[PDB]
Amino acid sequence: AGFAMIIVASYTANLAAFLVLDRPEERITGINDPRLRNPSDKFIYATVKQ
Amino acid sequence: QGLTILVKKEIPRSTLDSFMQPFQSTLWLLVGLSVHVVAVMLYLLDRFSTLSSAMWFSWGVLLNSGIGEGAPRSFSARILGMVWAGFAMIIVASYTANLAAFLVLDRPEERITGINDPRLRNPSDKFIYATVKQSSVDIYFRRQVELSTMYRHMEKHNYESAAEAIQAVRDNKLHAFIWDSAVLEFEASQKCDLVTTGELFFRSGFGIGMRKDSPWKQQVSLSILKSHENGFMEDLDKTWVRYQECDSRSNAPATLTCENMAGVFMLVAGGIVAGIFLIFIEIAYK
Amino acid sequence: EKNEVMSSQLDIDNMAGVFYMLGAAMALSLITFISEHLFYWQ
Amino acid sequence: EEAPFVIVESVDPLSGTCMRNTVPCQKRIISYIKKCCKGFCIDILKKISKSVKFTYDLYLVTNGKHGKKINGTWNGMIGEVVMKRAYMAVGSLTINEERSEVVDFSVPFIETGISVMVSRSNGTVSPSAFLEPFSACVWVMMFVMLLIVSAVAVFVFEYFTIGKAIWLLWGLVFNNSVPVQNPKGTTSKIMVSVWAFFAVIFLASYTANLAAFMIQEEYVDQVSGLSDKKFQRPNDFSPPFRFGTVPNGSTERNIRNNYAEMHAYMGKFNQRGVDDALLSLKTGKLDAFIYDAAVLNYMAGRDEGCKLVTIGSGKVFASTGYGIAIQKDSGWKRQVDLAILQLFGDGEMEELEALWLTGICHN
Amino acid sequence: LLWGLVFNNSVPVQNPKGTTSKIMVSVWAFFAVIFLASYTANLAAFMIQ
Ligand SMILES: *[C@@H]1O[C@H](CO)[C@@H](O[C@@H]2O[C@H](CO)[C@@H](O)[C@H](O)[C@H]2NC(C)=O)[C@H](O)[C@H]1NC(C)=O
Ligand SMILES: *[C@@H]1O[C@H](CO)[C@@H](O)[C@H](O)[C@H]1NC(C)=O
Repeated sequence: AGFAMIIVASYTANLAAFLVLDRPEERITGINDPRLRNPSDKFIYATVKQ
Repeated sequence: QGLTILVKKEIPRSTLDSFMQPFQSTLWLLVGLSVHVVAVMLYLLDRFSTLSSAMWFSWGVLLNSGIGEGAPRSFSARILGMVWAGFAMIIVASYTANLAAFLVLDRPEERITGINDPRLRNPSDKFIYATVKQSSVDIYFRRQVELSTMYRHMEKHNYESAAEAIQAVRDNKLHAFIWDSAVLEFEASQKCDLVTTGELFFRSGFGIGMRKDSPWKQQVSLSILKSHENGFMEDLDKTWVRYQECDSRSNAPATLTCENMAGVFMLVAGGIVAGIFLIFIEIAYK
Repeated sequence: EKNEVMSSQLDIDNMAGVFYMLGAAMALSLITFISEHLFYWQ
Repeated sequence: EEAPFVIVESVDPLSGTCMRNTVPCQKRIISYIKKCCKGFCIDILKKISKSVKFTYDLYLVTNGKHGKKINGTWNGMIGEVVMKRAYMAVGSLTINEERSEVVDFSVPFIETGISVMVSRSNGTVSPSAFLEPFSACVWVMMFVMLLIVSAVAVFVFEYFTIGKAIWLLWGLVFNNSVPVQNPKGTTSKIMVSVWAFFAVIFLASYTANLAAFMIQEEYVDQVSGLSDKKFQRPNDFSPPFRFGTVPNGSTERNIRNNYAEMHAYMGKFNQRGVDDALLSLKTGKLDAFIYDAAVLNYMAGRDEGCKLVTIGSGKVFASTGYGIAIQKDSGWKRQVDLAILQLFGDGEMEELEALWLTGICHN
Repeated sequence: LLWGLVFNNSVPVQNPKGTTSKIMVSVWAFFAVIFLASYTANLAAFMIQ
């Protein structure tokens, strides 16, 4: 039974962990977000012509 | 090498205070009352178609035990007990949630990082730091226009003895100290309670000096390079600046000690003695 | 970004409905007991 | 040509050579063809040309070698300042013993060595965690507490029992899930209630603390430097140990001369180019990469896949620096040295670092 | 019994019997435990906003 407790305990711990570091993405902040030093292909952005 | 700041470690295992902490006394007493409330409610519903037995049942189902054989005999007593237990679950659940929360945001302090940590734009009284009296590092202080303000604050408690700055942080009077690295990274590895700040400040390295154009100027530097090509300085370092080879740190999970957990054992002993205080009571009442 | 709370203790107002639903169930029990005292005719 | 330290660029079809803040670089290179060269060494050369007299124009290389020697005929980079076709040369050029004999060097300005690159393997949240969340205090505390309260239960029952009693009370703590029997007597029941209220908070506190150890995750495969067993034993521990280099490199001659004992193992792992390597790594085709960290550092803070980091930095193969070439037994060195030293004396090195040396993953 | 099972199944009860349906009850219990665990897991996050 001692072992038995550990299983469900660890289960709670892990499932909690999966919901705290569940941070999808940080929204881009200003010009100086260095993702916009040189961008990738998964993030498009521009201005209007002229 | 470069320039770097010395700090004292944290001794992290200092987090918890008690166990009644996450609530507030109000809620404690309130739920203690409400349990008797629903107890007598059930019993009065029972008399109108078991009293102490019913109170046992209810005040027990909180603490997950199984003592007591009672049950609801009516229909409404049953329809009540269900949501009673539903409520019961919520209490311990929230308790887990809160106590977890108290251990995740349990971040004592962030160690100071480099010169540009704006705490050292102008410091408070709870963080002292300076250089040694007349140490040449001050030369880059005054020759660089910015740190003048810091230079005034740095001039506050300048410890004039270089061999005493280690003691100054070792006495907790000082906590951080500005200096060169290649001595600090050796000093931290004596006892792991003294740590660096990791941020390199001013890029330069040492060397050998000869009077102007010795016959041995262009000569020995070839050796000092070639010697540095195979393994020499690395091994010599590991034999001279790797004493105790200590690792740095983590944001420690801060395992709990008896010293801040044992509070419940006081209640254990209290229940121990309440036993003998109650022993003769029921015998005499019979 | 806004730093986070240091895990304050818990207090009553936070646990707002956790007693109101209790009292509501209690009143439901009262009306069911009324229904019981009523059903003595069927 | 370079790593990012020296970037070439074509000519603007409208304004001829190209835009500002960039020195042209054109010559009768292949068969005269043009380009303009912008980058770090560019700005260093410009600040030098400021304080001292003017320079000549630029030039690029045909022998392709970063400075390799063969048959006494040094081919490539240095190979052009031995015939004094160029009075000196610049760019990201290493500093060794072989190259030092022919021509001289400036005082170096950027520290450098040879380090290791590998994807940050997830690899571990905890090797062993179950016992971590508690000190040995509370465990023996609980044991002595049960061992005495069992006796108190037996000896409050004086006014089937003993073994079953300890059985029940032990089982109580861990979820009290095991079905049991024999509680009785309206005197000791309250004691059991006490022990249960203790057990519930105990379990809750336990799982609470344990819900934190999974939020440290200081994962590291701290494979030590080039004196490592996995290096010493390239096949005694796993099949897919596959190092990687690019020969015709100063690093290559160094590693050969020192560690022929495994250099023969390496020859099966010579790629083409430099970014081919990082690609092969991002596919896991290659296990670990080794090269001068002078470019690995920069390449780190460039990719979104922040797993591409080094093992413990600084503790690298050999501490050398980047310098500036100069023809042997000339006079300029005495001035140029003081020049770059005064440059250090203005702090502008940190400025040009922030110009293009920072990386997103420097946190 | 089956209601009480979910919330910690703490309430003392009786009358399971018959070697045919017991396994169904086992199923429901294995469901209940993961249910509770998931619940308290998610709830262990709302206090971190
Ligand atoms: C190192 O440099 C040599 C010489 O540039 C490279 O070898 C050559 O490939 C060309 C292409 O046809 C041949 O004409 C040469 O004869 C080859 N040289 C030799 C010595 O065989 C070689 O590939 C380079 N290797 C690396 C790792 O850079
Ligand atoms: C780490 O994350 C990557 C990304 O999904 C995954 O492919 C890899 O298997 C994980 N573990 C290790 C040890 O790299």
